[PDB]
Amino acid sequence: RGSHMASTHTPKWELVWEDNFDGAEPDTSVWSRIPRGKPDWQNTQSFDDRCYEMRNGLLILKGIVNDNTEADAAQYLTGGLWTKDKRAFHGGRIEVRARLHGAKGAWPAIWTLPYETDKYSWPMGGEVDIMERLNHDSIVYQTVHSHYTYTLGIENNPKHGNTIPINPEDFNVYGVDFWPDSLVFHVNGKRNFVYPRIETEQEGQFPFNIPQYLLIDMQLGGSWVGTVDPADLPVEMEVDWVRHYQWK
Repeated sequence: RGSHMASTHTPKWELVWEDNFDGAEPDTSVWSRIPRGKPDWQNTQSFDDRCYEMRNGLLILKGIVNDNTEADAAQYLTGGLWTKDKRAFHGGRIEVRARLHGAKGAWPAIWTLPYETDKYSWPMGGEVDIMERLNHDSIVYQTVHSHYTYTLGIENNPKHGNTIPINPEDFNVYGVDFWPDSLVFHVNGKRNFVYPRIETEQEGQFPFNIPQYLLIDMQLGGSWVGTVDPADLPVEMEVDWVRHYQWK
């Protein structure tokens, strides 16, 4: 350009955006607290300050026993942030570094949904689970959901999810790479599994190459994780950073 060339280089992973959770609070131009909703994951989501902490340059999202008598009160309250309406991810590599804590009924998640919420439905628009950790497991699930996996029921051809062990007491790096023909899931730089775009008679098998928003949120209870043991509360997940790369 201006002073030096088509800067011709071997393409590589380039850091295009990061959040190191440096401030007194989540950057309000990127993050919002997740509101209450009906699905098992969104049951507990709360604006309560007791669900959120910045500590030691770490983001802290907590699951706690609720003390609301009100007849329409969640038994448990969880903290979550999302980039909905604030930051879109256009494929590339999304990585989150986080430390988890065992608790019966806890299933903290890191995941993405279509950014364009007035343009895509669930599950036809797709869902990418970068991390789900159940209970006290020393493994995490990485998973995709779509029209194809969920509405048509085709979960195993190709395999829509896989588990991989973690260091459960340590920080681990949860990652997904978006390509035109495939998603590739990583924990600490180890490949978990590939979700391929296949030739198929049906539709909705690979809706993922669309702008994404990122959700990071504590979750308590549901049919998948099983019952909560309040004795294991309060519980936290600690987030060191989010990094977004592009191959260029």
